[PDB]
Amino acid sequence: KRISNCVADYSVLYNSASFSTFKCYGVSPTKLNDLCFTNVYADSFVIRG
Amino acid sequence: VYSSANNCTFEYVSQPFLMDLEGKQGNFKNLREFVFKNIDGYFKIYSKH
Ligand SMILES: *[C@@H]1O[C@H](CO)[C@@H](O)[C@H](O)[C@H]1NC(C)=O
Repeated sequence: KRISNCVADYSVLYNSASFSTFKCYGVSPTKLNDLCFTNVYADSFVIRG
Repeated sequence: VYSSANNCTFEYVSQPFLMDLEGKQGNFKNLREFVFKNIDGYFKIYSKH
């Protein structure tokens, strides 16, 4: 799924704690509201623990 | 309008537009002008009824 032409909101993404993994490779997640990107892609699959 | 599609990059809906699907043979009553433009990949629309 491609996400584009929209204003990102990662606030609810890190203000939740139900997730178990919040590792961000390449870019530091501490600065995400200051960064403007061109394209957002989001994959989704289920895998065993 | 087409056969099939594989992947896409952009979409848009905006506000609904209501129009008449009945065709006649009478004289015209409205005039519509459109301008399509591209600099640096910017797709531009200029229109006024
Ligand atoms: C869509 O798929 C084609 C493969 O035919 C690929 O070349 C193209 O880069 C893809 N588009 C996007 C936006 O990933």
